[PDB]
Amino acid sequence: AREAHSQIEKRRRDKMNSFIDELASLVPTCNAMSRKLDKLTVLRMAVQHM
Amino acid sequence: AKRVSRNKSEKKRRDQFNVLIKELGSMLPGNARKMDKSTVLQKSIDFLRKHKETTAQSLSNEEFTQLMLEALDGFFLAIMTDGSIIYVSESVTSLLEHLPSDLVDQSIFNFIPEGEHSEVYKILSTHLLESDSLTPEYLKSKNQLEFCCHMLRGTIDPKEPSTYEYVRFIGNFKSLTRVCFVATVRLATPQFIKEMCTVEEPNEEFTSRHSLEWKFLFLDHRAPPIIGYLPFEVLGTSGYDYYHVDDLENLAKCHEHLMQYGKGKSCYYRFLTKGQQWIWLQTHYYITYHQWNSRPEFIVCTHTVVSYAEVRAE
Amino acid sequence: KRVSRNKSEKKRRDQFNVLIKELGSMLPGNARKMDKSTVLQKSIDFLRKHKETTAQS
Amino acid sequence: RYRPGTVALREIRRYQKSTELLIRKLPFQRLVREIAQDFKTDLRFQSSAVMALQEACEAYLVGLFEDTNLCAIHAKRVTIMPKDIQLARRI
Amino acid sequence: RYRPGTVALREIRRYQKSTELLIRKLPFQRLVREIAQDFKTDLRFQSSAVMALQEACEAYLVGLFEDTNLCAIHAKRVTIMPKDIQLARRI
Amino acid sequence: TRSSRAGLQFPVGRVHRLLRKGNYSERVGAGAPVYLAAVLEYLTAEILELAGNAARDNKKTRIIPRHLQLAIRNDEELNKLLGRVTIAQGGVLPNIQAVLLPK
Amino acid sequence: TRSSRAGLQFPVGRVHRLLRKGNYSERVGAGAPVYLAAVLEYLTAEILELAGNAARDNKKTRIIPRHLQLAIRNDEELNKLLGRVTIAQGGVLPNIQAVLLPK
Amino acid sequence: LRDNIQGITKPAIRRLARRGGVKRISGLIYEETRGVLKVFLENVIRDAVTYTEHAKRKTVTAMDVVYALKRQGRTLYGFGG
Amino acid sequence: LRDNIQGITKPAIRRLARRGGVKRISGLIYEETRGVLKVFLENVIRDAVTYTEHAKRKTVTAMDVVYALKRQGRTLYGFGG
Amino acid sequence: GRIKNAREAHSQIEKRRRDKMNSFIDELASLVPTCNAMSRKLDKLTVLRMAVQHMSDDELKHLILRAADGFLFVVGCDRGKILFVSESVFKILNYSQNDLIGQSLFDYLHPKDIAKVKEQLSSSRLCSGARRSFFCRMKCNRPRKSFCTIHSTGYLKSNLSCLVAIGRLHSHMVPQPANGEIRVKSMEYVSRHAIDGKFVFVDQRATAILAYLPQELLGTSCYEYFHQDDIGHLAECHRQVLQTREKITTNCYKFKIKDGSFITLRSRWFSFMNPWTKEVEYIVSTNTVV
Amino acid sequence: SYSIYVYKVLKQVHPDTGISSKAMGIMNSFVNDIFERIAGEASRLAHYNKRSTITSREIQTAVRLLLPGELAKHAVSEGTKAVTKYTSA
Amino acid sequence: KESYSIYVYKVLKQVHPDTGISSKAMGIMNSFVNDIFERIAGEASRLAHYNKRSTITSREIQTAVRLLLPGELAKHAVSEGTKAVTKYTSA
DNA sequence: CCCCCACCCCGACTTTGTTCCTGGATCCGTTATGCAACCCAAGCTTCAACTCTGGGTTTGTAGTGTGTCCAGGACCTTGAGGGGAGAGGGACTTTGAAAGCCACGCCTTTCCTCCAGCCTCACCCTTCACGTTTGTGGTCCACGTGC
DNA sequence: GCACGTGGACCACAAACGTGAAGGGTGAGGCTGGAGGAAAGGCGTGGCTTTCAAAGTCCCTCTCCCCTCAAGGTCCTGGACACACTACAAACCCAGAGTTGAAGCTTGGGTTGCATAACGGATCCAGGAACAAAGTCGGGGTGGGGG
Repeated sequence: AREAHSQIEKRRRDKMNSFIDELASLVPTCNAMSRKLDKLTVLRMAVQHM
Repeated sequence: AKRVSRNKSEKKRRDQFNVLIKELGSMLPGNARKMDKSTVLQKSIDFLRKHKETTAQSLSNEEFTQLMLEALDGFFLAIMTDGSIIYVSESVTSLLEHLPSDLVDQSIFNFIPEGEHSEVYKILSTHLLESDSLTPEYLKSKNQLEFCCHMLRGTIDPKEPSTYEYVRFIGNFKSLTRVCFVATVRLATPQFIKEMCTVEEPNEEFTSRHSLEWKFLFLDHRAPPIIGYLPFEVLGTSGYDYYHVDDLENLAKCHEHLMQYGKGKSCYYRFLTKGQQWIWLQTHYYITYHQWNSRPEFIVCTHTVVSYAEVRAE
Repeated sequence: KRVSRNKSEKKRRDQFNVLIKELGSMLPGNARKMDKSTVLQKSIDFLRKHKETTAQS
Repeated sequence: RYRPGTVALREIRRYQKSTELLIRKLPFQRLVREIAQDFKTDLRFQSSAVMALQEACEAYLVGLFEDTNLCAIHAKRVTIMPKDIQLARRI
Repeated sequence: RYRPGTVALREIRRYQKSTELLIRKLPFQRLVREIAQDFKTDLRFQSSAVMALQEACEAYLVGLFEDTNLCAIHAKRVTIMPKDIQLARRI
Repeated sequence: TRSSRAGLQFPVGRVHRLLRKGNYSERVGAGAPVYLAAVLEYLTAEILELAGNAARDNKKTRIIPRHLQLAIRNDEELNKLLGRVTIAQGGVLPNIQAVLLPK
Repeated sequence: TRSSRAGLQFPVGRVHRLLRKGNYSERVGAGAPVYLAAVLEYLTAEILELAGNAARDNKKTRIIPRHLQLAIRNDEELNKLLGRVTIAQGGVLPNIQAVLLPK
Repeated sequence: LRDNIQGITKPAIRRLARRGGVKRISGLIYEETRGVLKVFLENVIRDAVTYTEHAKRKTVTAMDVVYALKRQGRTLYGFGG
Repeated sequence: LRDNIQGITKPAIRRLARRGGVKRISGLIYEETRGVLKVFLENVIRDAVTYTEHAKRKTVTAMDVVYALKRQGRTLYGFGG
Repeated sequence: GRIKNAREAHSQIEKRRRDKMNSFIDELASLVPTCNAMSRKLDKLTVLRMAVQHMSDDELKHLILRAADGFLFVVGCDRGKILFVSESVFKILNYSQNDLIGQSLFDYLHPKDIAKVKEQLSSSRLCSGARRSFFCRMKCNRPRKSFCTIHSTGYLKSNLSCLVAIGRLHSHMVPQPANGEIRVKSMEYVSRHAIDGKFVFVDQRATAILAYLPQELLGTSCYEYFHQDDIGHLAECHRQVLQTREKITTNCYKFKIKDGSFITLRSRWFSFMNPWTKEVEYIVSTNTVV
Repeated sequence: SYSIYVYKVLKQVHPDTGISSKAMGIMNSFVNDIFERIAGEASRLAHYNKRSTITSREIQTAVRLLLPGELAKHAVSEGTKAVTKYTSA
Repeated sequence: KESYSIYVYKVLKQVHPDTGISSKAMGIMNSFVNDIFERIAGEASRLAHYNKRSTITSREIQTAVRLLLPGELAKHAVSEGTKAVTKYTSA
C-alpha cells in the first residue's frame, strides 16, 4: 500500500510540475526564459504577472 | 569568457578584501606605511582598545572653531598664574605676528606693556579656587573671567618701534596635573583682512605664464584651489594686481633681476586671494624665446606657498 | 548541519506555500482549501480569461 | 604632333643621359629663403649649399618617382596617381 | 562550414589580440643551427638569443606582410602574391 | 647628490661617469649630465604615463610589454622616435583595412 | 715610409692620426691603420677601375661623376654598399621598363 | 617672401618624372609633389639651420647641408667632406 | 641538419600573416616567405656569429643578436642593451 | 627533495601567516560589539566591514561660544535659502531663527548686494580657496535704517553646496582710543586709483571705516569724498606723487562717509611703475584713521 | 640598472600600478638606447665645431635634432628647469 | 687641410695609366674615402667597447670589414689587409 | 627599308685651375723610459648541451565551395604634343660692409688626486597577491517517506 | 497532503593551500661627492677683409598659354580556380625530467706593449709659374619614327 500512496504522491508532484510549466507558459517572462527554472522563481514571476 | 569570468570574480573578492584592509588601516593614529596586513589588524586592535577606553572614561566642531575664531579676530591662549605661557592657537600669528614658539614658555608680561603689568598680575593672582569632585571648573561661574589689556606685535625687522594691540580675554581658570588661565583672546580692533602665516598643506604650488607686459597668459588647474580665482578671472590682467603693497617694490626688483638674468628665484611676497587673505609665496621664473631671432616670447612662473617663519628667517 | 538543512527546507516549503496562497488569492470566485494543483489550474484559467477580456476591452 | 608616349620616351632618354639640374635656380633659391625665414631671419647662404640642396632634392624626387612608376606598373597603369606616391612614401 | 574569409577575420582579431610567438620554437632552433653550421660548426647558443632571433623574425615578417597587404590593396586585391612581396622589398 | 640638488630621480653621478666613459669627448661640461638626466626622466615619465593609461583602460594594474607597444604605436611622436624599434611580446595595433570588412 | 713598407699608396701616418682623433679608442695597435689603409686602397682601386672602364665605354679618357654613377650602380657589390649615396651630376642609369616601350 | 612653391613649374616636374622614367602623369601629382618636396626641404632646412645656429653663425654652408642629409640617412658626395 | 626550413609550417606562416592583417594568401607565398626569411635570418646569423668569433667565444649570446639587429636597423628591446 | 623541503618551510610559514591573520580577524571581531554579539563565524570580509563601521571638546565649545559675537548662518549656494542660523541673530537683525531658516537670504539682503552675494556663493581644515568674505546690507525687523551693514565671513562647503559663515554687525565708530603711552596700530584701508583719482581697487577695511560698501567706492573719484578744505593740499600731493616713485604721506585730512558725515584720515601714496613696460600702473594708497 | 628610478618615476605618475620585469628590462634597454643616440650626436656636434667639451648647448641641439618638436619643447623645458634649479643652488 | 687627391691619382695611374680624373670626380672619391673611414672606425670602436677592449687592432678592423662589406669584396679586402699587414710586419 | 628630323656627343677656343718647382717647417718617425693592459697558466663551478619520456596542441594531408583575380569590351576624357608668344632666368658684370677669423690677455673650470661615507646593489628572509582547488556550507530542490 | 529528510544539485562563500610576485632588511662597498690645485679652454677685446647680399642690364631659353585628338584609365561584366574552411591523424613541440662536462669566469704572474716625450729630419703644404683642363658654342653622327 505505501508504494501506491508514494506513487500517488509522485502523480501529484508530476501534476504540479506540469501545471507550474503551464502557468509559466502564461507568464511572458517565464515563457521567454531559457534555463529550467527553480520552482520558487516561477511562482514569484507568476504572482508578479497577475 | 567562462574562466575569465570566474577569475574576474575571484580577483574581485581579492580586491574587496584589500579595500577593506586599506580602509581599516587608514583610520588609525600614528599612521605609517610598510605595515604588513597582520600589523594593520594588530594596530587596529590596539587602536580600538585605546579609543574605546579613552572615550568610555571621558558639521564638525573643528570647522566651527576655526570659523568663529576667524570671525572674532581671536585666538586661544593659556598661561600659568606665574605668567608663563603654556599654549596658544596658531591664529595668533596672523593677528599679532608672533609664532606659537615665540610665545610658549615665555612670560606674558614680556608682551603686555610694563605700565599694565600690575593689573594683569592682580587678575591672575587674586583668583584662587578649589573645585569639588562633581563639577568641572569651566562650568563654575567663579572661574569665568573677562578682562582686557594690550599685547605687543611681532615684526620682520627688529628696528621697528614697539607696537601693541588692545585685546579682550574671555576665559576661565583651570587646574592642571598648577593653576592656569585659558581664554579666547579677541582683538578690540577688527581685522577685516589678514595674512595666512602657516601653510595648511606640507607643500602647495601653482603655475602661470606672463606676457612682456606681465599680464596673465595662462593659469593652471591648481591655482583656483589656492588663490580662489578661476583662470578667466585673471587672464589678461596684470600679475601686479594681486601682489601686496609693500612687496610691490621688491617684486619689481625681482623682475628687474629676472630681466637681467633670464632665470632665477624670487624674494618672498604676498598674494591677495579671492577669500580676502594675503598668502605668502616664493616663485621660480624662466623665460622662453622666439626661435626666429632668439628674443623673448613669454615668461613662465612657478609659484610656491611659504610659511611666515621662513619669511621672517630671511 | 541537519538543523540548518531542516531550517532551509522549511523555509523553501514556506516560501512555496506563501506564493501558492498569494497566487490563488487574486482569483475570481475565491474559496479556501483548494488543492495546490487546483490553485494552479484555476490560476491558469483565470490568467487566460483575464488577459483575453482585458486585451479585448 | 607625334603620337603621345614616343616623344615622352625621347625625353626620358634625354633626361636619363643628362646630369644637369632640371629645376629653375632662382625660383629654387627664393623657395629656400622663403622656407628658411620661418626658422631664422637674416640668414646668408653659400651657393654651394643651394646647389647641394638642388641635387639632393632632384635625386630624392627621381628615386621617389621611380618607386611611383613601379607602383603604377604594379597597378597595371602607365599614368602615375597621387595614391602611388602616398603608398611609396608610406612603404 | 563558415564562408571563406569570415573565419579569417575572426583569426585576424584573435592574433592581433594575442602576443604569443607563432612559430614553433624547436623547428626554428634547428633551422638556426642548420644555417649557423654553415658559418661555424660546433657552435652553442643562449636560448634567450634564439628567442630574440625568433621575435625579430616574426616582427620583421609581420611588418613585411602588412606592407605587402597595402600593395595588394593598391592593386585592388585581397590575396597577396609574390609580386606584392617583391614590389614591397624592391621599394 | 647632484640629482637631489636638481630635484631629479635619475643618478646624475652615474650619468656623468657614463658620459666620461664611452669616449664621447675629451671633456664633459658639468651642466651636460644634469640636462641629459632631465631629458631621460621626462621621456621615461611620458612613456610610463601612456603605459599606465593603457593598463587602466584594460582594468590591469601591472604594466606589461603589450602596454608599451600600444602606447608607443599610438603616440605619433614616440612612433617617430621608435618607428624601427621592436619589443618582446609587443604585438600590434588592432588595425583592419576597411576593404577587408564583410557586408 | 710606412706606406712603402706595406707596398701601398695611401698615407699610414694620416690614417693613424685620424684614428687617434675622433675619440674612437684609448689605444690603437700599429697594424690597425695598415690594415685599414690596405682596405681603403683596394676599394679605391675597384672603383677607379670600373670608372675608367665606363669612361672607355663612353669613349672618354677622364673620369667624371657621370662615370662614377654608372660604374657604382652597375657593380652589384658596390651598388649594395653605396645604394643610399647621391652623386653630384651623376644622372641615372638608362633603364626603361619593357611595358613602357611601344608594341 | 611667399608662393615660391608654385615656382616649381609643371614642366620642371615633368622633366623630373621623365628622368624617373615616368611615361604619363596625372595633374593631381604636381600639387602633391610640391607638398612632398616642401616637407622634405623643411626637414633638411630645419636641421641645417640648427647646425648653423649651434655654430653661432649666420651663413649656411654646404657642410651643414651634408651633415643634415647624413643624419637623415641620405649621403651626398662631392660637396666637401 | 637538413630540411629544417620545412619546419616553418604553413599554419605558422598563416598565423603570422593574420597578425599582419592579411586576409588571403597565395600558396607561392609559403616558399617565397621561406626564402625571404632564410635570407634575412642568415644575414643576422652571419653578423651575430661574426661578433661571437671576434670575441673568441664558442657560444652565441643575445647581446650579439642585439648588435646584429641594431646595425641592421632592427633595434630590439627585452634582451638587455 | 631539496626543492620540496624548501617549499615545506615556506608553505607552512604561509600557514603561520593565515593563522596569524585569522587570529587577528577574530580578535578584531571580539572588539566589535556587533561581531561579538553575533553567534556565527562571521566571514573575514563581513568582519572587516563591521570593524570599519565600528571604528575636552565641550570645554572648548564653551570657551569659544562664550566669546562668540554676531551670528552664524548657513545658506545654500544653489538655494540662497538659510539652512541654519544661530539664536544670536535676534540681537543683530531682530529677526528670529524661525524668521530666517527656511527663507532665502536674498530678500534680507539689499537689492544691490544680492548680485554680490551670488558672485560670492559661486564655487572655485577650511581652505583659503573656499573662503569668502563680503560686506552687505541686511534687513531688520524694526526700520532708512530698515537695513544694517553686516560683515559676512565664511567658507563654501558641500550634496547641496552652501556657505557657512558668521555675520557680524561692527560698530562704525571707534571705541576705546589708543592711550598716548602706548604705540597702537591705527585702523587702515588700502585703495588704488586711476590717473584722475577714480577708485580701481579698494578693500573691506574701507567699508568698515567709510561705511561705503566696495561697489559704492569703485568707479568713483576720491575728490567726491575729500573735504574741500583739504582738497588743495591733497591735490598738491597728487600732482607731486605722479612725478616720483617716492612714498608721499599727506597731512591729516577729512573724508566724507556714507551717512553724510566726515572722518579724519592720513594717507601714504605712491605711483607704482611696472618694470617690464616702464609705465605707471596706478596710484597706490594706504589710508589711516586719525 | 635603472630599475630603481623607473619604479620611482612610475610611483610619481601612476602610484596605483606596478611593472612586469619584462617591461622593466624594456625600459632599461630604451634608456641606454636614447643615451647612446644623444651621446653620439653630441660627440659629432663637438667634432663639427672642433670642440673638446660637451655642454648643455650640445645636448639641447642634439635633442632638437633627435626629438620631434613637441617632445623637444617639453624636454628642453625640463633640462632648462633642472639646470636652473641645480645651478641656482 | 688634407685630401687624398695624390693617392687617388696615383691609384688611377695604377689601374688606368691612360686615364685622368676631373676635380668633380675627385671630390666624389674623397667623400667616399672619408665615408668608408667613418663607417669602419665607428664599427671598430663599437666592437672594442662590446669587448671591453681599450685598443683597436687589425682584428677589430677585419671584423668590421667582414660585417660591413659584401662577400666578394670582403674576401678580397681581407686578403689584401692580410697581405699588407704581413708585409709591413715582415718589413 | 629608307629618309628626315631631332638629339647626343665630340671638337675647338679661351680662361681659369691644377701641377710642378722652391723654401720652411712640423708631421712623421725613432729611440728612449715608464707604468701597466692584457695574455697566459691554472683551477672551480655553471649553464648549456644532450638525452629521454610522456602529453597533446599543432601540423599535415585531404575534400569541397566559392570570392577573387583576371581577362575582356568599351567609353570618354586627360595628357601629351605641338605651336606660338612673352618674361624672368640665366649669365655676366658691378659695389658694400658684415661677419667670420684671427690674434692677444686674462682667469676660472674641470681633470686629477685622495679621501670619506652612504645609496644602490645582492643576497636572504619574509610577506602579499594570485589563482585555484578545495573545503565547506548554505540555499534550495526533487521527490522520497512519515505522520 | 503536507512537511521534513536526505540526496542531489547548484551556488557561492570562505579558507587554506602552495605557488609566483614582490617587498623589506641587512650587508657592503663601490661610487658619489668635496677639497685642493694646475693649467688648459674659453671669454673677452680689437681688427680686417672675404664672401654673400644686393643690384643692373641684355640675351635668350624656357615657361605660359591654347587646342586637338587618340590612348590610357576607368567602369562594368563573367569565369573559374586558387584559396579558405572543415576534418581526422600524427608528430614533434612542449613540458618536465635526468646526466655530463666544456667553457665561463676568477686569481695570480709576468710580459710586452703602447703612450708619451725629446729630438731628428725630410716629405709635405703654401705659394709662383706654366701647361692642361674646363666651359661654352658649333658641327657631325647616330637613333628612332613615320611614310
